[PDB]
Amino acid sequence: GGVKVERQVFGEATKQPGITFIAAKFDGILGMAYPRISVNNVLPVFDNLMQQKLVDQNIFSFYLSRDPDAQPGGELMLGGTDSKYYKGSLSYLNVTRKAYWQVHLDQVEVASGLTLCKEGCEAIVDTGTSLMVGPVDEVRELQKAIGAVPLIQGEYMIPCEKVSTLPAITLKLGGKGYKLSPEDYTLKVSQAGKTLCLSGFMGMDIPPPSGPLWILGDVFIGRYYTVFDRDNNRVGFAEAA
Amino acid sequence: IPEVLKNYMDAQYYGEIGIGTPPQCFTVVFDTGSSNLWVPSIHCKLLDIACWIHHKYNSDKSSTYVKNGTSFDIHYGSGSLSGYLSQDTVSVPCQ
Repeated sequence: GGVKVERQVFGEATKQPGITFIAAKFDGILGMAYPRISVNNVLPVFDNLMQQKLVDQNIFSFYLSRDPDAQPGGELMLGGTDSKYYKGSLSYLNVTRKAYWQVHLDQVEVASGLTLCKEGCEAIVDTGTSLMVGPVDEVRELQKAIGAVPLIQGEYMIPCEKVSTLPAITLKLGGKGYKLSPEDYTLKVSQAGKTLCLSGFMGMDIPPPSGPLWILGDVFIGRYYTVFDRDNNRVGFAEAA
Repeated sequence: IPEVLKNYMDAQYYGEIGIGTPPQCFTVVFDTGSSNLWVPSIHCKLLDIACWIHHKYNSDKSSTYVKNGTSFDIHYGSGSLSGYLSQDTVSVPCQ
């Protein structure tokens, strides 16, 4: 019981990816980006939900309640923002290209003394990607500064013990600067009783005209209360409470 | 944006929604980088682990469902995700 989006077209998959790609836990995907990137021009749920005027304000938010033992999967709110989810206030950025939830990145600065996206760039807020993705020639340098170790095949490993000492990386958005600590940007894995620490950055080139793009995944979003606003076409961040 | 970089195996933002009347619950990944909704279908081509543990949509059991049938098949990075379009009422959350 919550809301009922009528006349929604969707997809029934008769053949879909394995458990190795989509986990047993998730049955499907519910995209929340603009119609322009919608497969076969199918009007997205939220849009329909907008047309049917089912919510007070055409916006929604994600709170990664990742604090104790809350509900896994974060907390999405359709309709508005909620004070309880943040500390202080939200700061917004205008959406630059109405396809992905794309905006403008000012610059990424690494504690050491390195600066990437030096003259600003494009970045899309993506709750579906985990890694922070960026231009390979650009991120190759970051991987370096944080002292990550490139392996063959692609993973830039980081000694599990050395994590605490890695340089905090700070992205500058809307003139404001959001922080990321190694604990936050260093993805860890555990298998058969052993953990593996590795970098959370991805060196991957997005072929234009959509790319070049920096994809801001959950390594960033899990840290800040994020609001996606369709009425005004902006994205706001606030320290997640 | 390549599907390789997509979580989906450990996505952090998911929740339950419903399709049909009565609503059929499905846990999906709330994904701000895509714009389509899709769930498994009862008419799965193969009886694999995916068709076993996942929840699948059954339109036979839905008073609101409206046929469409436009078949689709995009090569979701690694493989191909295929099925067909269908119309119905979505509920958030489900239960």
